[PDB]
Amino acid sequence: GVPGKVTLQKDAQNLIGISIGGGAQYCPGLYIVQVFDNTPAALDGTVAAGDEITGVNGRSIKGKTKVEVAKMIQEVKGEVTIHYNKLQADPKQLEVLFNGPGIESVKI
Repeated sequence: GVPGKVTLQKDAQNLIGISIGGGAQYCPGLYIVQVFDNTPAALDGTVAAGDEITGVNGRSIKGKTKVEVAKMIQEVKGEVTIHYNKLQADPKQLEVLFNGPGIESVKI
């Protein structure tokens, strides 16, 4: 329904296993587009496609572009904690609308 935190460790390839993004038009927010099955985020299973990424390691990401945020996460050595809003909307539709087209995302 609402926000939370989830701290995940990066795998051997420096990856949590999510693709953070959003569409082209102006949007105040970044969104988990896709979770990859063989990855720490998937094994943890707290987060889902649809959820909003609101912060990284106790630091809000509001204003930052998809790449800046990916950089921040790519740069954290070891464990990374991800601040999110688990959205209310039926999560299939949150995943369906985020399927495309013209959804730009960065994989981390």
